[PDB]
Amino acid sequence: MRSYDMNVETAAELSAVNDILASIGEPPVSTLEGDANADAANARRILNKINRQIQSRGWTFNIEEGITLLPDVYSNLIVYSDDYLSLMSTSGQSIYVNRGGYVYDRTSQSDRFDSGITVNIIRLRDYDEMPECFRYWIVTKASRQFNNRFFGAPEVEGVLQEEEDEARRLCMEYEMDYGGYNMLDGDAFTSGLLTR
Amino acid sequence: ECFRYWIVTKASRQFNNRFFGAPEVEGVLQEEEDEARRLCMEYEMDYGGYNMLDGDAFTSGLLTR
Amino acid sequence: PKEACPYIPIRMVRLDGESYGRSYIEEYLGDLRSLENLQEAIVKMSMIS
Repeated sequence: MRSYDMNVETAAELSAVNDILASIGEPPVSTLEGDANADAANARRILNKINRQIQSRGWTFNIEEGITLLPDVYSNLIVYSDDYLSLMSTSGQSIYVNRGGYVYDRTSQSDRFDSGITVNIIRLRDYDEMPECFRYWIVTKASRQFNNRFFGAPEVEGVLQEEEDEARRLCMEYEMDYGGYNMLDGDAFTSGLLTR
Repeated sequence: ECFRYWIVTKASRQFNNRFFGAPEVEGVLQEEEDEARRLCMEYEMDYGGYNMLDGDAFTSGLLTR
Repeated sequence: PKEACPYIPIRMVRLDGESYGRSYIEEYLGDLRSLENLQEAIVKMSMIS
């Protein structure tokens, strides 16, 4: 699992943590560097948790289709990193699982590959790499969970519940606009049925 | 990753019920587990790739002409 | 003779400048494909049911 607190802070990550701190009324911090601020450290942990959770759900922008994972030539092992939020097959039923930190073919009962495998993969990205609407949803969900766990204010709980639903709605609008999905000619099955 | 979140969410909910006991935390974690299970159910279908026409054990035989 | 060749090539639907004729079915092959798609889906639905 990637360490959230071991790299330099970005401006957006500084903004996100302070937004989470604001949810319970904590004043903003100038830096995420260790100042013994338990609240800021807790907020960053929840920010990382929510960042991993929403990305792992799967969206057109972050789902990578047709990605090749190359094996080591001498060990024939493909690493299944903890930053692989989702690893699927390109079509049909998926055959690859995680076994000991390496890719395992459950149908062939083998973890040895002579060549790269093509998978539909979600790889963890920085919160800085998220779209603006997705950043807002991550912060809103992190703020809601932060208040529930470390303050518990029931009035704050209700408003952040509504804010997250609105934040998730606008992320769904982004995903549909980004996807540009068509059930007539963008459809795997129906587009073939349209040929005359 | 989705299953890890569901395990952690469900473990947190059971931990609160057993070793914290705050009822407002219970309602929060009940909501989170329901969402956490929903995303794992989405993962199961995407991984499963199940088809009732040709992937079906019985209907696939019925489709032969 | 030009007019009495025992080999008679027949064209169902003759187009200008074409050595061969078009079939009558190909004028409606589009509807046949569309009906084929519907009929396949209707039968396959019954097989699920």
